[PDB]
Amino acid sequence: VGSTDQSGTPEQSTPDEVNAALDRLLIADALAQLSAEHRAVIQRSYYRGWSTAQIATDLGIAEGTVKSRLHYAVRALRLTLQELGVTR
Amino acid sequence: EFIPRPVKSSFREGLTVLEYFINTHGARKGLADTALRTADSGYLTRRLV
Amino acid sequence: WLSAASFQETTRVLTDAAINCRSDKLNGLKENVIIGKLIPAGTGINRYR
Amino acid sequence: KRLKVVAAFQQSGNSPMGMVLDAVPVIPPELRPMVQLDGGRFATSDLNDLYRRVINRNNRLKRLIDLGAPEIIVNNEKRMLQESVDALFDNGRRGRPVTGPGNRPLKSLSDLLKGKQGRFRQNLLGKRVDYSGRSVIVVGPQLKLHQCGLPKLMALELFKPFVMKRLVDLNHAQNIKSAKRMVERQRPQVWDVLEEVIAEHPVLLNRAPTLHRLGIQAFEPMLVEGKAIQLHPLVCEAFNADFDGDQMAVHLPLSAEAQAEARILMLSSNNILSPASGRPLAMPRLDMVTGL
Amino acid sequence: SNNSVPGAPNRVSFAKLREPLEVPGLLDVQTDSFEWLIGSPRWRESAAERGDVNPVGGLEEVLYELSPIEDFSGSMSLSFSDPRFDDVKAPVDECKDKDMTYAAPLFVTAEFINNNTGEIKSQTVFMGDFPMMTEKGTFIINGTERVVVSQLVRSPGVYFDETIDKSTDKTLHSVKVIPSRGAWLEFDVDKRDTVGVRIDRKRRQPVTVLLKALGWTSEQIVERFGFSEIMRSTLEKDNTVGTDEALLDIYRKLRPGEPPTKESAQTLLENLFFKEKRYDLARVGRYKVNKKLGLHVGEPITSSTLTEEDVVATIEYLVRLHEGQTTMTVPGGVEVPVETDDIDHFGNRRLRTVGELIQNQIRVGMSRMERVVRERMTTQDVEAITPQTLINIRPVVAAIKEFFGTSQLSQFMDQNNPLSGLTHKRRLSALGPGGLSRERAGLEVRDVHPSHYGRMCPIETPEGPNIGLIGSLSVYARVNPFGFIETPYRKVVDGVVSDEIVYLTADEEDRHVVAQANSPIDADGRFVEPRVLVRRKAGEVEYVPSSEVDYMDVSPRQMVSVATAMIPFLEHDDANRALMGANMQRQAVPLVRSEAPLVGTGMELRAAIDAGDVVVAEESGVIEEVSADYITVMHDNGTRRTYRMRKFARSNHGTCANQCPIVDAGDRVEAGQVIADGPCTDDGEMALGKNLLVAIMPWEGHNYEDAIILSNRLVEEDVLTSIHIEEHEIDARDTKLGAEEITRDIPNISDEVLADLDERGIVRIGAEVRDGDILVGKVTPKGETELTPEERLLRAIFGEKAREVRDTSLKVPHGESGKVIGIRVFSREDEDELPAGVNELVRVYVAQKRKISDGDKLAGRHGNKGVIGKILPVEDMPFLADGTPVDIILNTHGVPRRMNIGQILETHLGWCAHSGWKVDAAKGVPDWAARLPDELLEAQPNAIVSTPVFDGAQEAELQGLLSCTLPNRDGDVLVDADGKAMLFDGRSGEPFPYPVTVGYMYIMKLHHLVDDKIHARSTGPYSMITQQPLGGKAQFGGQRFGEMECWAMQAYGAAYTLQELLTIKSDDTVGRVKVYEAIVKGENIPEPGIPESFKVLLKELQSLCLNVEVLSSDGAAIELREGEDE
Amino acid sequence: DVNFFDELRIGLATAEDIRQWSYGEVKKPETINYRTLKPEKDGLFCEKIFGPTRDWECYCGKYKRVRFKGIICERCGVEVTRAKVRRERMGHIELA
RNA sequence: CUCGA
DNA sequence: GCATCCGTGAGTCGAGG
DNA sequence: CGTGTCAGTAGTGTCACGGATGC
Ligand SMILES: [Zn+2]
Repeated sequence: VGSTDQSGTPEQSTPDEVNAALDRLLIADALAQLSAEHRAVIQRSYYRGWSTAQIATDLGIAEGTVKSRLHYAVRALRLTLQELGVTR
Repeated sequence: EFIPRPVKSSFREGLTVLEYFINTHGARKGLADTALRTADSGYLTRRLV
Repeated sequence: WLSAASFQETTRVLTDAAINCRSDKLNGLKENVIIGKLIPAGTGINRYR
Repeated sequence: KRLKVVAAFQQSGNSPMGMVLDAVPVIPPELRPMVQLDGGRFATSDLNDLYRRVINRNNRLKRLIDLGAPEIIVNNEKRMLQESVDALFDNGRRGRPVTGPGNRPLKSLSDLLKGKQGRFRQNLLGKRVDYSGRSVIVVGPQLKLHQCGLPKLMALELFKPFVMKRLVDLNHAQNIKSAKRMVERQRPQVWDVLEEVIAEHPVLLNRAPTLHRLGIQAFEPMLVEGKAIQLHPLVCEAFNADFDGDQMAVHLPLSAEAQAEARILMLSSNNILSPASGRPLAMPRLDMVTGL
Repeated sequence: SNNSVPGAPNRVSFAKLREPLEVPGLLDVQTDSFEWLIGSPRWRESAAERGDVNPVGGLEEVLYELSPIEDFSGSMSLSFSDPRFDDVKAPVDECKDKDMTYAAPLFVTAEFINNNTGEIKSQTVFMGDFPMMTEKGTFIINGTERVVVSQLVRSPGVYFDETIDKSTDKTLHSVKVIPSRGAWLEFDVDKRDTVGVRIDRKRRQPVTVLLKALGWTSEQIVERFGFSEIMRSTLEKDNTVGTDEALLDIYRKLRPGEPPTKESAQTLLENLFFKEKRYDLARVGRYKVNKKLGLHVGEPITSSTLTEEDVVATIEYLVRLHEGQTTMTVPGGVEVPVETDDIDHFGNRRLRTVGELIQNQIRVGMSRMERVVRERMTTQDVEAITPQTLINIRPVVAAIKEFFGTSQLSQFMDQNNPLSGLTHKRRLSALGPGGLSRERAGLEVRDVHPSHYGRMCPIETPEGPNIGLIGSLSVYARVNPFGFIETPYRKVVDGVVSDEIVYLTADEEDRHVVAQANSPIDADGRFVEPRVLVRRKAGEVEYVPSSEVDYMDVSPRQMVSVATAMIPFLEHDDANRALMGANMQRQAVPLVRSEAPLVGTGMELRAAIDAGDVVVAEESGVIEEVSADYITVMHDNGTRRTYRMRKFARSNHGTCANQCPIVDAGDRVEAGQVIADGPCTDDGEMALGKNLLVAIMPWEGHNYEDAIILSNRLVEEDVLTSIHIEEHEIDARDTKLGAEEITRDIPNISDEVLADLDERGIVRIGAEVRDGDILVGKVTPKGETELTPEERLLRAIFGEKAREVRDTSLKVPHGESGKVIGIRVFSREDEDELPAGVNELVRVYVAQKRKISDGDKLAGRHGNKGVIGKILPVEDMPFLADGTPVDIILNTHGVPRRMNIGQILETHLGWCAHSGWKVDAAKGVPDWAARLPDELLEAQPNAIVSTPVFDGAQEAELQGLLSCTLPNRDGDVLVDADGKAMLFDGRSGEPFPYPVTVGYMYIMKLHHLVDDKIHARSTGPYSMITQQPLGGKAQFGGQRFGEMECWAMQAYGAAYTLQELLTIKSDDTVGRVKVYEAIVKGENIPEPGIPESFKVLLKELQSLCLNVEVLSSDGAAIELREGEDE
Repeated sequence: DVNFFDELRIGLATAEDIRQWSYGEVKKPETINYRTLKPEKDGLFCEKIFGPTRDWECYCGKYKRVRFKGIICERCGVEVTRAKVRRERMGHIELA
């Protein structure tokens, strides 16, 4: 039916990264206010996407230790974000 | 070339029907060639650039 | 050949460029404009930069 | 002229055999994208139909070679593969071009580089830029020669990230995220903040056609109500700008070097004379000369 | 009085010349063409009194040309007859609402004739839903009113050209035989004194090769062309000889690659030029040949085909023209001059209207079905065949669908104001299929031709790249069934003007001489001067005896278009500003309330009625019930007809189309009278603007070269306030992970933004919405594998599970604000047929009330345009002696340059209409008012007047009216006989040192408002391929820093500003994001990177077998975050 | 990626250079599947050749997470990086 | 395609 | 050795389809 | 899977200028 070279076809667009850049900046600020253990666990679970046992194998710690560090560090980030007015 | 008959009336007086019709000949082609003359002008300009 | 291919006869310049295997020293206004360098003119020359 | 061609292949060390191809490269798909349409159907670049026709005829030639088909079919097939690659690289160069649906000539790979619509002139010599706007121009006699009046609504979006920065500094907004929502919603605090932002931050005004360098000049922005751009009456000669519906573009220099180039090199008050003749341009020209 | 025929308001005309013929139907061009196409009873009765015997409609003509269909044997036959239509499928407004096509089903009678079985089965076969033309002269395709534009094409016939050679500098000649359909044939004499012929663009054969192939002996050729030495040199320099030799020579150049048989070329050389299958000269094409060659000029037009005699007479016409001959008679033919043709002359340039343009597409669609018929005959059995089985209507309806859907002549209707719509329907376009390409049109096709007098307007035409290619039909002009444009003239018997009026074509006009409309004429009819200004063939104007005038013009405005005829004092404006005045009148915006102009021309009445945006009474009667919703008329016979008002409807261009009743309850109204008027209409007249009090003076520089100063009264009293309506639309589809649903529940949105929504997620009627407000709340399910690492962490640190949907709601675009006036919902669940893959569709209509703003573009009727530079308070405005402030301050400098004195004369007459006048009746009628009608000697304040084009008020009478202007309520005359008045500076109080010209001028609000034309962008969407910002305001894109603008940066030496524009501010993928972070962080602007567009250029040069590499200073090639594998 | 590199060299592309660039041959003439929107294997949009449609998402659907970064899938032959590679990975047609 | 400078 | 014919180029920006 | 009474183009009003192409 259509050809992109042919007129009358809308060109593909990509939105700006403003909202993503601002979220990344706020995440980086709340990340700096975390302990080296908690920061090096959320950056290995969400930034590197590993499994719970993968981070446990890397850091040389227990399985539940990674579960507990992630469980608190998440709430610690929610504390810092809600203290700065980040929308739920 | 100029028409062997001039537009004797002034715009204050008011041109006749035929005087107006013969005036539009040069008026339209005056606007018509201005687009082509600007095209060759901008073409010579970007060659000089 | 980059300043020429953007002027006129794009295919005619690109053919002779690949045949002669010409290498372009990116030191010119039109070239640095394309690649994003500071133009070697005005505030872009090494004296003021 | 024959030596001109032969000597190049001799000295350079590249064989002339490259003029005959055994394999043709395929441009990555995102440069020949196929988009979906709101009617359910699809639409692909003409390069895909040219690549598809080369693939179709090359696979049929592989069938004829395997089957031992008569030399008349194989040779007449090899001819069509030549015309297909010729269409992929430069359709229409030899003979009549490969028409698509509706007798439209398909755009070849070389068509992406040719002329005003080519890659060089359309996307390299000139580009579309962020931090810019456009509106109708209106004469402003009260303005000084180094000043221009731009609408408040234009300045807010033009200085949006700077406004968000000051909204979070003065604690009108908790975080930069809500500061963005405040500018998008136009909370009344931004108009007091925006005045602090545009202070002595020059902007560039432009009216096409940009014939000479004074077709773009720098000005000091002044927050004015309304939706029109207020231009100084003396720079009207440089822009060749009358006020019968004209529009001008505004560009905001961001870096410190760019603002300095506008403050010193491009300021309207520092460019009174014509660079072509040395005689002034920002002088009484119409009503002003009659008044004097 | 002016136009005392429908019951209109009494506008008093400054008319010294009577109107012999009243303006025809301005919509006849679109109407009559379509009535002939479908063979309506009105067209048939019109042709009946026209003298026609057995007339045939366009559809009947297609069916007769097609019938019959036969195979090679003749054992099977199919025929068609009796085309008829059932009632229309859906009303006009229902099609606009549901986005369908206005059409009526077409029935025909088809039958199969079997010669080998002797029996026939006849029945009725439905052909297809046929698009119907509305009463307003428009079609409705998918709910949008479109206009089929009449096309100017080269008429069929034989045409001759006198070209000058480039190298030898000798006068050459060429011939073209352009058929109405089929292959082309062009003879020519090159610079070597030899004659040749190109057949269907193919190779140029010697002219005797064609003569030998037709069966002409080499002796009879010398007998016919012996009087010229250039033909003796042609038969001598000829290569091959023989009847069966040159016939194969033509075969191998026309159809290469095929075995040449003496009868395979004998077959095509008969079918390509002499069989009605693959060649046809229309009745006009045959007639144009029978006149150009001077043969069969008496025989009834029965030959629909080219003949061999015509080919010989054409070569005879050419060879005589080459060697200076000026006269020729074909053997057995009438005498005819030997000359070259203009091809721009309106006798050789033909206009095809709506019916023909549709008929040709029907003809092509029928031919595609005919091939299906012949194929279905030889496949199916010869006894179970019915007309239903042989007919596949798919290519037929798809051919008319292809036409109305995609065509340069099927155009999106201009709907700024009623005048723009009427002008668009009367447009004559040279562009399009069969006409010419814009690249293939020189400065000769576009300029004015002397045959355009009274046929196409020499003023109304765009000034852009389409100048000359698009014209407007003259007022009194019409189209004959041949395709040429006729214009009426007054037949002068023996130097005596007669009321007998006859329409003449272009070449018919050249065979006579006509007198100018404003000729001094005796009350009996005899010309006052022996010598009168007379137009002659080839555009010659000269005096000539009164006993030589054959005809004369009907009206002075006979040469201008309807919009051009609406400019008062047009004879005092140059053609440049007059063009802009007519082009900008079509750009006027329908205001909230409309005022008819004080200074008019009389054309405003008929232009408004014929436009079709008012409501005229069909039959005489009384008003039974009147409401803002509908008007009911009780006829004399007893029947009732109710007209429904179109209230606050969006036009094609966002303007407000709003009709309002005029009559009240119990008002006797005649037939054809305006009972209600729509946009830009006041009491039935075109009200494109308002009457504003104007002062001609510079004012503190705020009106500096074409700038305009306005009184704030125009804002407080909604004088230049207009209504604008925008259409917003969104749909809920089926996606890969579920289905988009329209719901009020939107993730992470407060109950405050959703407060203006109902329970469905739709904004409620009446709610005022700014930009960014939610109109339709739609959510789309997004997959888990599509989440950002930060977004998945942000989802974990907020505990909000089950939010697998994202926000894709319909929000208000930047720059929009107004009241929601209407909602339309379409749901697949509720039997509404949506495109496959859609579950819900919502359309929201938002209306804004736009007051006049700073920068809004105003203009007059004389091409005097300008933007609003300053709107001062009412007290700041210079006010007259009695305190009434002026409304608009126009600069004086922009008046004597443009040569548009009409605005000055309108200002004078505008005040005289505002105040009134009384001529001194004592001691007789003064010497300046002797020519004025007695109705003009006394005028009341706010009187309406007409200044017809090339007639109307003269400066002697206008000067006399200023001397007797009526006093105000206090009894004081504010303006002087000069037309100037004493003004007071509202800012200081001191009176202005000199009197200033003050009056009333008609100003129009053009559709160029800052509310639309303002735009700005920090960041936003980027084009996916080039990674550069989008274009256009609607796409929220940035401005384009073009090639010339980069030269300006380099001329300044602003290197860093140039690098900044071309990198971080454009297509630097990582630079733009780090710049935005550096701004919100308060850091410094980082260093620009490499443009992504340059990466694409390299990757494209690679696809062209070019090994491009970037080398460092040492010489090693460096990659760009990529590698290469094999 | 600094912005100072002196020369930009152009030359004839050997048929062997075309293979050095190409991440695989485009055998079939098909484009995609007009239901699943998944590109057909060895087609003009093959993910084994040019790259994944979505980031870290393969064709056969076995590897959809980021933890398997850089794995060449054995069942569909697609690498697992971002779709940015679909703007720079070249293909080629081997002529008979 | 159509229009604005 | 020269007339022919092919290929090259033909202002900038903006708005709605 | 196999196919078979002839089965016949689209589209047609730019131009200046230089130099390789061609009888
Ligand atoms: Zn896989």
